[PDB]
Amino acid sequence: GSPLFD
Repeated sequence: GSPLFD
């Protein structure tokens, strides 16, 4: 979900 992970 975040731009890096999940």
